[PDB]
Amino acid sequence: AEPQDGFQGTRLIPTGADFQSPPDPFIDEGVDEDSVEGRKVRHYTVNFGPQHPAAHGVLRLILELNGEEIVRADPHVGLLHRGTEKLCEYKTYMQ
Amino acid sequence: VFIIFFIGSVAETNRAPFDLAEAESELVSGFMTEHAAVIFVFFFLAEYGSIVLMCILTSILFLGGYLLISLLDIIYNNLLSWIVIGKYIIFIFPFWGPVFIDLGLYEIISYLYNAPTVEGSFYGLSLGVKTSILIFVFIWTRASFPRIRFDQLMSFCWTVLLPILFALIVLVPCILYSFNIFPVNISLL
Ligand SMILES: CCCCCCCCCCCCO[C@@H]1O[C@H](CO)[C@@H](O[C@H]2O[C@H](CO)[C@@H](O)[C@H](O)[C@H]2O)[C@H](O)[C@H]1O
Repeated sequence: AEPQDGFQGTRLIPTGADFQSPPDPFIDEGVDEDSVEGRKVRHYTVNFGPQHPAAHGVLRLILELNGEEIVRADPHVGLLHRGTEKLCEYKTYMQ
Repeated sequence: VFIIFFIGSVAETNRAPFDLAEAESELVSGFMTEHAAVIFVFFFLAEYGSIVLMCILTSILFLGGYLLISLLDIIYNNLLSWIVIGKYIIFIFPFWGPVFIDLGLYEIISYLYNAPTVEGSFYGLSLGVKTSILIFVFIWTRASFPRIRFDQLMSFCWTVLLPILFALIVLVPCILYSFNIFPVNISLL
């Protein structure tokens, strides 16, 4: 009886991590010490954009770099979100 | 060796298609900081003057320098009917008896050819025509190719070009010894 049964938290929503299943062990394809292997490396972030061409006008993608290579790429969009899908509800179809 | 030098001379000037390293600065500037080559014409006159200078030196070394291929040698070989009357007949199939004016033209033309101003002029128009042709080939190169990544230009220099050059450093003096063609290193010429 949502939302009433959810007031006391008597039910938990079955997340995808509940239905995770171990891979089959048989046909499955592919620590701390004085060595420098255990050593960690710092990464630095880089703010890419806006580039000169018109199409990529509002791209603010933040990259994490290990040296030269990209570790993780996080695009921040919304810089040209103008609310089209809402304004369309207050207009006729032709409008 | 000339082609390697010209390609090396574009990469040395930081010119496109070898400019991707300095190109990527404008793409990561961000929303807080900016460049410094802004109001300065210095690093632009330093850049254009290094391109012109890499064109003159490229001409000094591989093209003639200021050497014009002189046609006055060709006319000597072809012409054989020297005439003291000023006719200047030529022993050629399209030849005839010219009417060049001894009093008006030949006396004047001969003097102007030996002038210190005229001969210097042609020596510099030759070097200028040759530098300009190479200035064209730099501009044509920038308009013809995309950019090369920094690792790829580094591979070009270190694993293609320099190996070939060191191979030619062995071979060239070996041939100059084999054909008795080592020049004298005293002041001649
Ligand atoms: C091997 C024999 C060589 C004989 C000739 C040697 C000439 C040396 C002249 C050096 C003069 C400065 O050299 C020149 O400097 C300018 C400014 O820093 C650089 O130019 C730099 O700034 C300009 C903007 O102002 C950019 O467009 C350019 O992409 C960038 O690299 C050139 O890349 C460099 O070639």
